[PDB]
Amino acid sequence: MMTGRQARAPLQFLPDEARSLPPPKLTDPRLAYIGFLGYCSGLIDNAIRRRPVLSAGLHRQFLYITSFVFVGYYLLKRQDYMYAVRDHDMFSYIKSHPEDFPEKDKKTYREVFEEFHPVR
Amino acid sequence: LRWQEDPEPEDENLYEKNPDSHGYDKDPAVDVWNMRVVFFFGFSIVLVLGSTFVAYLPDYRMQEWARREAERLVKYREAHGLPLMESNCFDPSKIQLPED
Amino acid sequence: MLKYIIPTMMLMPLTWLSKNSMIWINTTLHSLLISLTSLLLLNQFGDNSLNFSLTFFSDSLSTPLLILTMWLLPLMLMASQHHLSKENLARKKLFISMLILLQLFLIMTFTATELIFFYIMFEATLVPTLIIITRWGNQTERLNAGLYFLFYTLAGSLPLLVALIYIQNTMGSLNFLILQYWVQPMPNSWSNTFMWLACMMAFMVKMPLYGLHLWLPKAHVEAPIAGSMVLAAILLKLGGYGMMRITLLLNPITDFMAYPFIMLSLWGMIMTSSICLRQTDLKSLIAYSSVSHMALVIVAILIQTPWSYMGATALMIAHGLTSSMLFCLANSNYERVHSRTMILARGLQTLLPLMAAWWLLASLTNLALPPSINLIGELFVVMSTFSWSNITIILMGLNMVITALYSLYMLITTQRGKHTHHINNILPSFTRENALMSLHMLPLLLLSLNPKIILGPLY
Amino acid sequence: ARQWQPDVEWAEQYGGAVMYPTKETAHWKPPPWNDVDPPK
Amino acid sequence: KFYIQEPPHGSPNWLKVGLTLGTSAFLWIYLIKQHNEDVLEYKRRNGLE
Amino acid sequence: LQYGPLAYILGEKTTKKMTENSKLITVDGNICSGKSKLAKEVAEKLGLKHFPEAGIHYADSTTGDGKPLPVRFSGNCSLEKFYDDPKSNDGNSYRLQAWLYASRLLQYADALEHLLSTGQGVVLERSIYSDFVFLEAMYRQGFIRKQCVDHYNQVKKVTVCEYLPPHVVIYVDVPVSEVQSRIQKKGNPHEMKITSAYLQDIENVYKGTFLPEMSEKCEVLQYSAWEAEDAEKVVEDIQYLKYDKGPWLDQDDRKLHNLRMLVQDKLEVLNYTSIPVFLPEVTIGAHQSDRVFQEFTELPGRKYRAGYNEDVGDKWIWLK
Amino acid sequence: MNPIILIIILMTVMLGTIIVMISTHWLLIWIGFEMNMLAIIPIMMKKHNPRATEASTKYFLTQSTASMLLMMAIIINLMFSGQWTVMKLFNPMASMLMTMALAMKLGMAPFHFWVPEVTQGIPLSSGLILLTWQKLAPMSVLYQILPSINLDLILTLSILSITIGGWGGLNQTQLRKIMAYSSIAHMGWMTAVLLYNPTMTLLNLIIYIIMTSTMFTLFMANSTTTTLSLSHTWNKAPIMTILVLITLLSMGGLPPLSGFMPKWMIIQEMTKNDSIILPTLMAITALLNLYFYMRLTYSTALTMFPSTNNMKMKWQFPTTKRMTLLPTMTVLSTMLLPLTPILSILE
Ligand SMILES: CCCCCCCCCCCCCCCCCC(=O)OC[C@H](COP(=O)([O-])OC[C@H](O)COP(=O)([O-])OC[C@H](COC(=O)CCCCCCCCCCCCCCCCC)OC(=O)CCCCCCCCCCCCCCCCC)OC(=O)CCCCCCCCCCCCCCCCC
Ligand SMILES: CCCCCCCCCCCCCCCCCC(=O)OC[C@H](COP(=O)([O-])OCC[N+](C)(C)C)OC(=O)CCCCCCCCCCCCCCCCC
Ligand SMILES: CCCCCCCCCCCCCCCCCC(=O)OC[C@H](COP(=O)([O-])OCC[N+](C)(C)C)OC(=O)CCCCCCCCCCCCCCCCC
Ligand SMILES: CCCCCCCCCCCCCCCCCC(=O)OC[C@H](COP(=O)(O)OCCN)OC(=O)CCCCCCCCCCCCCCCCC
Ligand SMILES: Nc1ncnc2c1ncn2[C@@H]1O[C@H](COP(=O)(O)O)[C@@H](O)[C@H]1O
Repeated sequence: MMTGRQARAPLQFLPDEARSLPPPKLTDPRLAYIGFLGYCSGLIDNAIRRRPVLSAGLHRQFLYITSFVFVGYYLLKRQDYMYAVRDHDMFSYIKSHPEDFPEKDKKTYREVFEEFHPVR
Repeated sequence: LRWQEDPEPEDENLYEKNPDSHGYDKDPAVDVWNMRVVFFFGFSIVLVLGSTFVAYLPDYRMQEWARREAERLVKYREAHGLPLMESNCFDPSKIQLPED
Repeated sequence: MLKYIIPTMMLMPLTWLSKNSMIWINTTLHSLLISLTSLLLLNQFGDNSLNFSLTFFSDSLSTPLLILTMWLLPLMLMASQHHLSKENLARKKLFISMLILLQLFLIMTFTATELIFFYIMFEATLVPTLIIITRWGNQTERLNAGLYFLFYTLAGSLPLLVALIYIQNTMGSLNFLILQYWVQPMPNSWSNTFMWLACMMAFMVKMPLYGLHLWLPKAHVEAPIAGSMVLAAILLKLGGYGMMRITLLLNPITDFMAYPFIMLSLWGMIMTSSICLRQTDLKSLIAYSSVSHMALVIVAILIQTPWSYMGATALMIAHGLTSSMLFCLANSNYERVHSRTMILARGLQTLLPLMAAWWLLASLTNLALPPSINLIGELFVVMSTFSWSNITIILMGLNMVITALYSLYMLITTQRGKHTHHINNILPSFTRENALMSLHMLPLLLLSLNPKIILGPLY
Repeated sequence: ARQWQPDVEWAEQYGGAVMYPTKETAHWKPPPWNDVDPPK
Repeated sequence: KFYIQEPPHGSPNWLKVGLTLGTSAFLWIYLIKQHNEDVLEYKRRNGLE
Repeated sequence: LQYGPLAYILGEKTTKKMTENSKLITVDGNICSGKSKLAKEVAEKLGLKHFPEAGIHYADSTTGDGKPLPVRFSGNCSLEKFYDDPKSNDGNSYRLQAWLYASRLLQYADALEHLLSTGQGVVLERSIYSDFVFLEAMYRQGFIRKQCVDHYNQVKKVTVCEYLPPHVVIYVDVPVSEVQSRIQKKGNPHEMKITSAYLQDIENVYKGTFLPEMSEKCEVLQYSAWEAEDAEKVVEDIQYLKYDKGPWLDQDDRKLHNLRMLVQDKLEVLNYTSIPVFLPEVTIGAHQSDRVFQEFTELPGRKYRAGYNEDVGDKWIWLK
Repeated sequence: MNPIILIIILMTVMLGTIIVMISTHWLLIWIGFEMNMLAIIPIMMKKHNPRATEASTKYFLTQSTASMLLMMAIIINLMFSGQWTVMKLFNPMASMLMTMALAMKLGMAPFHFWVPEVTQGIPLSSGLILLTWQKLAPMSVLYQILPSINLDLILTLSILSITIGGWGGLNQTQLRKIMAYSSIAHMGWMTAVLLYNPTMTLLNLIIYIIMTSTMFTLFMANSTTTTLSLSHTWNKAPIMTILVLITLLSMGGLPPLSGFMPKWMIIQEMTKNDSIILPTLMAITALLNLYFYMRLTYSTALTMFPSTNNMKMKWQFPTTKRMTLLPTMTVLSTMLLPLTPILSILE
């Protein structure tokens, strides 16, 4: 859909306009969930190699957590960028096509007739 | 013949090794503390204090308010000669009908 | 809602870090603390629901289901710790993890503000239940049972998903609070007819509707005791909750779409109750009684009056407590005679008198003895269905005859008559067993003192 | 009275060449274990 | 001793533990540096200082 | 691991260490052939590593603390009960034979791993190529069923095809009467219950099936009981062999790399010993399987991977 | 095989697919497919037995036929457009021939008949390459030519792949044929959403590649190619049964798992375009896939099948197999649904 939008400047994971956007906080709950997924990967890595699950290889568990948080931070940056691009294109298209988006006359319910259906 | 299988283990009686068993565990100290946890946090905490909590809910879904407010409105409109309730929920001056 | 979701999740490290002799005690203790905490959901208002966030809310429909759900977990742990005593320790912790995970999915099934998140938690409940039945059920048929439970649900629920996404494309939202104000009338058409079926048939399977009920006397029978407790007490009520939410969007087409299903329920409660008169398996009898009781909840939701919704939510809470207690009583006899045949162990009041008193009280609540909330829900549904059509009292009243007849027959067969001579392993009732019965029966009887908290959003 | 686990009769239903043997697929034997056929 | 054969993981691979902790510390300091540079660029482009 | 594709790429070729003395030699004979010292004598003249004959507890000797495990965890079978009750109901005979074939498969993998990693030759006693001569000798005595022979042939068909035969096969001619004389002089009260027809079947499948089929793929040396007493003549015969048969000639670094990758992965070696053929002598049902597995995990040094057991004194686990 | 030669050949498989993904000229697309097929033939003949030669011959014949049909579509495009740009095609006959050729390369039904045979004939690692990496190049070509793809053709191929891949896996006890029919059904789901939203095509492709790589890595880690050898896993590695349980429940698309993520989003994109019957029947047909996944979970994790005595020897030895990315893939194939809006990174 938006593939011609990111085709004049291809293969940019985060373009330069993405820096206009606020980055995800480090206490982002999505980023905390990705760190939790890294911790679960570290536990499964101890489990399949028959290491003691919570205790063995704390350096390896911490590199799992760190690597998932590291990749996931940039994935969340790109996610928020693409939804911001989606809304920017939507609003610029509505602003440039007023004949397709008229302001509908809102009626109050004193004029609005709705059919009544009795439950009896 | 058929394969190598463990036979059926006989069904254990918890009262044989522990005639004071509460049926929670075969270790008697664990059994007694499981009983105390179930009875204190189930009956002494949730049932008693929970029934006391439900008994003193602050006017659950404004029923009591609704009686008292009704006792206002009746008293306003018995005295002013108004009917106690209109058939119209909404003022007919603020309704447009579809003309015909 | 996150003050309940996070302790329910903290039960997972609590069960996996506990000492091996402490995993029942600790999870029972802290699940009882969560259940005590669940009464803060009774901050309900006469006009507004208790709306926590964009994701979660709780009105007077979801609140008793939440309190019952959070209450059922300690009782399931007590019911299950004896027959899993010889189990491997990690499999025991995995069993407790499946129960905790099922509680976690249920409490945000009932509080899900948005309907597709309701769908995802609603279908997420399948996986721990399927695992509990097929892994810790006792017999061969559990595997076949796990298929029926899986595939009557999904075949009903995958058209719901599409339907909900269609509403997402039509209304722009699936927030139930937005849909309270943006609901448009659903006229008579074929498109809206299959819209109605896609919105309703997943919950019809969950209730179960008669004719769609066949998964239940396999799934509740072949399950272990905690599986049967949560299946009868909570998971049937996902269907009733989902109907009470979804029939907002289905007016006025419901006024003639309900006619076949109402027939299927009104005759179905005559059939399944009659089936209970000739059941040889006691646990199957309790399962068919659940189908018969949920038929009234189906009729009450489809006729959609205030009295019928109040009766249906009271009957859902009451049936949850009563059916869970009846499965626990049948399990207490199964853990002695190792057969679910009801005619096998007879005369048990001569041997086990206090457990016979629990059988008596659970039978009296099953036959809706006044003033139990069983009778409150039963009676209010009967009032509303009499107003719907005066002839229904025939099929209502005849049901209350048969409901009495199978309730006492169950009580006469197992408790009365002469004891079976060759059965000599009838142990005296453990403190855990009588405790389990009392933790079902005492809240059930105390709710008769103040039933307004289980009468739902339009009390 | 212990939990039923699958017997040899239950497990042999999952060791055929297909799952549902018809008249046509009844001469099918399962493939070799190391997937190596003799060179003939 | 206990084992009849010396296991591969009887002693910790100190090169691999050092590479693990160094790579993880490098990724954390690079992540915090990236985040501080990004909030500074956001505040500069939108005028919030 | 220690050896892999990277070490092969970074220069470790096994033909650099494959010298002239790098010979896999299997010594064979009947139950009291006296080959057991002869093998050791060859291994102390040619400088080879001697492996004793793989019994029920060979895998126990290679894993853990090296001490034999209780018989319910390794084997689930008895040689002495085979000697007492050969036609027994519980299926000890083929269960013993299948466990011994898996033990000899593990031993042959260990021998090839030592030969391909160090270049030192190995002297074995009754490898996997000669294990079947007990199987048929049981089947000709009615000790096992035809279905047991079919299971054995399936497991052998998909396991022995992955390996190279020995270089030298030494056989010791000892007649059944001298075997029984040495059994009666041994004094083992179970082993003195061996019939004559079983020993004669062992000798018949030796001389009529095993040695003819090993004469093509390797070099069979065959000695009587008295000329095997001189180890110097046997070592003189081995040192003057002209190796011109069998698939050891067409082994480059790639094929021997693949073979060394096979024989260091012991679960891949032992993969097809547990094929899902539900034979009543070897099928263990799920309750006994679960119970014996969970009892095996509670053994010391057996709960975790080998460097990860605090109960046997493993340190630095939080950095491993 | 020489490890250096293996690395060069795998880099050539990757190079052929990458050339398909980066090229703007149709001849270089065709060259990337030729290079990929030529390099992947030795990966299928890695173990040198007649089943691998039969699988490689069947694979060669189907992929060569698809390559000739692809070149004829390219040549007809050059007739009616005078150019070679990898974009929309300028003739419906060339569009039909290229869609047929790409469906043959994907093994979509009714060109599906090579996928269970070739997957069964080859080792688990090469079937991992066949079911995951070899889908990437034809899906990228389908991505770029979607303004010219006939709707009725691609939806016929989609529903025919979903139905045939659902019914095909019901009869199977071999794990590689189960993964092959599962592949056929999932490619039907990918092409069904392609003309509506190809971002959901990429999402379904990525989640499928993660889950299929997880299942092949579990099968390689346990050395299991049959249902009945996979049923021994509980008595050898009980964690692996939990992992195959959660991954197979995820491949069935059961929420709250990650494999519920594609089909839901696909239905979410097919009802916006007023197609209601088609994602409904697609989702109901996927219950067939879930049924044979549940069959495998019953035999492996939810029950304990009988084992053998020699299993007690394998209790004494740890898994030395490099189970590369298996905990990461197991986590991503199961716990990714709370991060469902991450899909916008594929836009
Ligand atoms: C908030 C504060 C609330 C305080 C007041 C309490 C409100 C009710 C709560 C529930 C009470 C049930 C407890 C007793 C029954 C279960 C245990 C049992 O059988 O023990 C036998 C045992 C004495 O027997 P035993 O000789 O030692 O051995 C028994 C034999 O094995 C053989 O046994 P058996 O067969 O010879 O004897 C059993 C007999 C068997 O008799 C029957 O089954 C006949 C009953 C039905 C016909 C008669 C009643 C008809 C309805 C009229 C009553 C309700 C409306 C009254 C108002 C006026 C009209 C509107 O049952 C009784 O005599 C029980 C009397 C009460 C019956 C209640 C109705 C049950 C019928 C089914 C449902 C009906 C609708 C629900 C009504 C709810 C009302 C609140 O009792 C005890 O040891 C009692 C233990 C302590 C009980 C505490 C109760 C409250 C617990 C709540 C805790 C949290 C709040 C704190 C309040 C604490 C207050 C002290
Ligand atoms: C709730 C939904 C989920 C279901 C499962 C829940 C299980 C979890 C348990 C949580 C804690 C318990 C929750 C429910 C609590 C219900 C109890 C409760 O709150 O009651 C409040 C009721 C409410 O009554 P009330 O509304 O009149 O209270 C007035 C309000 N205040 C106090 C503020 C003025 O409390 C009482 O009734 C107290 C009065 C004394 C108690 C009754 C005495 C007489 C009883 C019968 C005596 C014998 C009569 C004749 C019979 C002869 C023998 C048969
Ligand atoms: C448990 C077993 C029984 C389960 C039953 C489940 C429900 C049964 C009915 C399902 C119908 C299909 C989904 C309907 C979703 C409605 C969404 C909607 O907007 O509809 C209006 C739309 C209308 O289209 P539209 O909304 O795009 O059009 C714009 C509006 N008008 C009409 C004014 C122009 O309906 C349809 O497009 C088709 C609806 C019928 C679909 C018929 C095919 C499926 C047939 C039933 C299959 C049921 C399961 C089969 C499997 C059984 C077990 C193996
Ligand atoms: C827009 C998208 C653009 C493209 C994005 C990226 C797409 C990635 C596609 C992944 C396909 C991976 C195919 C496997 C790797 C290729 C080479 C190979 O097969 O190596 C495996 C290797 C072979 O071992 P071998 O010795 O041959 O085994 C015989 C028995 N000894 O060793 C083994 O067998 C070891 C066993 C474990 C191997 C696991 C490998 C997992 C690789 C896939 C990870 C998941 C996919 C990537 C992440 C999502 C990307 C979409
Ligand atoms: N089927 C079998 N019957 C008897 N002995 C066997 C069998 N299979 C292997 N053996 C071994 O062969 C040995 C006899 O040779 P020896 O080591 O010279 O005493 C026995 O002690 C067993 O360890």
